[PDB]
Amino acid sequence: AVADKADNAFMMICTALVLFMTIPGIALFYGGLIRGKNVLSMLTQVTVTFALVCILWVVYGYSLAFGEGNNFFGNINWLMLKNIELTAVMGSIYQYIHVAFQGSFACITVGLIVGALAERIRFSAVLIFVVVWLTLSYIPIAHMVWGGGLLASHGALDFAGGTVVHINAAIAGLVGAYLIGPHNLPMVFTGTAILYIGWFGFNAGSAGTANEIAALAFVNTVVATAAAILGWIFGEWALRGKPSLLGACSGAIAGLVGVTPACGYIGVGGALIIGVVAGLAGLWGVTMDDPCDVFGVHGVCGIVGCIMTGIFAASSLGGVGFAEGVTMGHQLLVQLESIAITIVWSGVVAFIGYKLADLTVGLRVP
Amino acid sequence: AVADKADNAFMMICTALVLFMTIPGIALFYGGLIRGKNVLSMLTQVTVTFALVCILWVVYGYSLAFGEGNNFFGNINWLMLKNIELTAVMGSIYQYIHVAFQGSFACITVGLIVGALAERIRFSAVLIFVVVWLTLSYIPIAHMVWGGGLLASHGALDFAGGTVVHINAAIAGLVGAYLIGPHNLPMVFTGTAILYIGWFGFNAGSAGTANEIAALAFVNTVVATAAAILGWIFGEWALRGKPSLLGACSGAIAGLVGVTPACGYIGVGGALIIGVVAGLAGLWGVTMDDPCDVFGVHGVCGIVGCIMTGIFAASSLGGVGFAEGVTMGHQLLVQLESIAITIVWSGVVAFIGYKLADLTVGLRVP
Amino acid sequence: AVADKADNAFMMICTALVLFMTIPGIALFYGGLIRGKNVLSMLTQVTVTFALVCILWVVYGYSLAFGEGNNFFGNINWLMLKNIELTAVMGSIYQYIHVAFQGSFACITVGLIVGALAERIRFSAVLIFVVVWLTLSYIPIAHMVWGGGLLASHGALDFAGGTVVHINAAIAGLVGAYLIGPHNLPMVFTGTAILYIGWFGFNAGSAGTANEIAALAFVNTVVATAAAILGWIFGEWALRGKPSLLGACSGAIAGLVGVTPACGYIGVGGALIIGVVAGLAGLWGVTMDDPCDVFGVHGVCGIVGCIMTGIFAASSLGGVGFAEGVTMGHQLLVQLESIAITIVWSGVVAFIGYKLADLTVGLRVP
Repeated sequence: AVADKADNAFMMICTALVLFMTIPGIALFYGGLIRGKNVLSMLTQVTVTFALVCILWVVYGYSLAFGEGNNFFGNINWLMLKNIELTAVMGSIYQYIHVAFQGSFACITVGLIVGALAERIRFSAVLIFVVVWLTLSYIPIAHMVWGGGLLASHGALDFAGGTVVHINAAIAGLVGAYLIGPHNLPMVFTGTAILYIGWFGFNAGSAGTANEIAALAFVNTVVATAAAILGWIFGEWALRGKPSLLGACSGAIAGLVGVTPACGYIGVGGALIIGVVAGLAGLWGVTMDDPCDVFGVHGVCGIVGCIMTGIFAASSLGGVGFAEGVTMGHQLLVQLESIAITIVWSGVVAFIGYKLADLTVGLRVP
Repeated sequence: AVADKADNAFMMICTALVLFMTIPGIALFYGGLIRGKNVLSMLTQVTVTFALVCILWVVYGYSLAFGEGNNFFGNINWLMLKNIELTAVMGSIYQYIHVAFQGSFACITVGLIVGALAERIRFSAVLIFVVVWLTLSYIPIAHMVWGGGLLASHGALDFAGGTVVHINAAIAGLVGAYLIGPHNLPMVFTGTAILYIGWFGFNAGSAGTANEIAALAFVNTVVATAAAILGWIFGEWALRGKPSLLGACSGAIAGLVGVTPACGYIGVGGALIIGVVAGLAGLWGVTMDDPCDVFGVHGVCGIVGCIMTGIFAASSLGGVGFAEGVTMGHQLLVQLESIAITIVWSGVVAFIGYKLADLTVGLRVP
Repeated sequence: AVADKADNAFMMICTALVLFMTIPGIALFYGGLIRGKNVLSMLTQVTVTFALVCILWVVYGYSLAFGEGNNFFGNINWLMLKNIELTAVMGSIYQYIHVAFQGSFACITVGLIVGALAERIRFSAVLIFVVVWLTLSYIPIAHMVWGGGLLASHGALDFAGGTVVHINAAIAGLVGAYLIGPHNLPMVFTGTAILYIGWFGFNAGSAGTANEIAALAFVNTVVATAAAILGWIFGEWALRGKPSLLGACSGAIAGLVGVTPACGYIGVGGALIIGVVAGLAGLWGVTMDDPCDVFGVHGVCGIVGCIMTGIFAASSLGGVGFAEGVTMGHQLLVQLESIAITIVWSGVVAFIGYKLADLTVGLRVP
């Protein structure tokens, strides 16, 4: 295996783009949603847990997520990237770029949880939760889906992390909101816009190469986001009598989340439909407690996107086609099972992480 | 034709960069220029018409702009990108990337109009105008210049859209301001800075490849922007006795607009001269009604850049050279004719789009 | 020598990223640190001196920095990029891209000085200082380190500009603060986040190619930044009893500065250690007059990073290995000598630039 420098270049820039999604995208997103007096402490928690994730990732996280082991975790042979030759190749890129790309996914997933709950949670408590949860939820689920583990080995389809990122974080957020118990819309908009732009590295980069699947993922991201903005805004216009900015921004996130598992597997007709459905699903979600509506958008649209990936991957619907020997009904069942496993896995581990913080330092911010 | 993955990578990142120019660049630019109480509604209109453009682009816009047809429009054989193989190659990149790149140009052009006028226009009215105007002005002009139509076939020079983007939008904006009848400078600056960075994807990406013409376009963008900042600020310092931030930011946009048609055709000596002249032209423009000075900068500097492309493309002036058999005088005439056609075409269609909104929903915001 | 289009693409995007660091990164960083009433004038000075640097760079700066001459400066054979064929290749990229990449380093270095002092300095005075200082400090030091001059020829290690950018600017800033005599933390955070993302083009781009050294520089940037955030925040938590946002952001800059000279030469274990030490060094620095703590972070962490590059480059410590015939003790001595030369060179020239402004227009803002 030799590294292709074009893919190297692509994947380094895509990594910078996914890092951009956390620092400052999600921070500004939540920054505009929470009360003014809580913004500074939230930005600090997002910055510091971000740093924590990057360090834990390189120390053991990448090895346990991406090393070969069992169905659930990898190994500890790549501690501090030991035994990874600088010139080692993973896919068509230097493995070091693969480390950085996959790490940036860990970052945004944790950022999604921490930004939503930072307002409510004690600082030392969130550090404890991130350690437990990254280690016991993010790493194994990443392994199961993208490290050749359980879900992958059953053919689960999840191009860029409807399960690993979105449902995983949504449930952890809901569990936290439950245990624990917009001031600036131009900032919300700015954070959303940065998330949007970053999400091209997230979705297109998940191809691992600057090929036609990256191209397809890129075009589907544009399409599903636009469709979800319009779906949300129409639903809002039909219901409230007027569109709002928060609605437009929420619609955009909804489409982005919806298309995340699907983007490299579906055609543009499917991205449009997933977009519309995700935007309206998101609107339904937030209408029907959910901290900064993390689940209403990431959770509901994550589930919707994962299921619809099992439909719209079909050749007959413009997608790339199911794997050899797989029917739509079989794929749908695998998508459903993948979503169920992710919900229970993340829920149990988040519960454990939050309880441990609470038993040691106390959860609620003094 | 085989896709080069280096060009694939380059052009996907350049597309993300041009998308960045609208979401959030132009939105923050206008956001800082208009009254505080109008900002939210403007951001909503920019976000939603952006979404609309992306959807119309993939549904029929790309096909009608880039399909082969006549001198004025393409065809409807690529509706929803039907009959475009995923592995289809356009130039040296996957055609799907070409769709996304060209679409992002449609977005920023509409963003330039909608951001300037959102404050004044009814929401449903702007949706109507965007449909009419994208379909009947943007698409045909894109076709004429970049889809092998009228202007291209006469050898018009317009590397990145002095006519298609800048003059097109400026006139539509002026027509709207006429029919219809800075609060936050750090936001203006931030929007300008984002437009600047995005504009590297806009200008250098227009080469379609990461070659020496992309390199040249990139260097000319840096140079013409810097020269226009200094030209504007000196003119302002000579006139008002002091430079201002809005002046510096306007100077930057002026240079960027000026160099847009020229950047891949001229040498750095020419970029410097175009820069200075565009900055001083911009300053003159805004000095001598023009909504958020859209025309004073995009219109005047667009015309100036298009004309000066017909001079500075000459080999003798450091440019790449006129096409075979073309003299400077002949090229100048083609540039002038291209500008005239674009002004009248955009003006008539914007008038039609605004009148239709006004006859159906009413133009002015209740 | 033929240009590799993958490296072309990479290096054009990296240049856009470094430009992003100034426009708007450092401007927003300082914008949030200085009093509200000084922000507009500071943003104007950053924008205009940025433009000035870009123009001086293309006119003579690139030629005098990167042309072949003596140990201290290049030549004037590339005035306005004359005698540089468009298809000329430097390393594995078109030389025009090398011009733009190196120019963007000049920009951020000047931005670091001007942003810190703009509040205090007369506008015409800063223009004078930038001309003198770019020409007589930045250019020769760039030449000595990266243009085959004195420091390079003695084997100084400085991957991305611990000396050329960070120490150079810190000293110029200290000299200015001496001669001359946070309002918005979400803005500080946003500027820091943009600096962070841009810094991937800065560090990884300094490889000049999308190879395994770019990959290594990229991963070390993530690691050293995260380690420095944690180092600073722990030191702050140990001292003040609580972490702060300004602390977290300062920690990030500290790590980024620290790893700058080292990132392409060290392993991830070394990046972690440099990170921690840089964060704690930065915290010590700002604790023990220093305009917007430019030296406390850029100066102290620059020195720390340059020294630690002479340790952590060793094969035995996970680095790439010292050059043939070089021991750790010899390398350390060269690092120390490089830092001393840079401090004295920049100090003397900044003194001269500030005195000349002061004798002609007066330094202090009326």
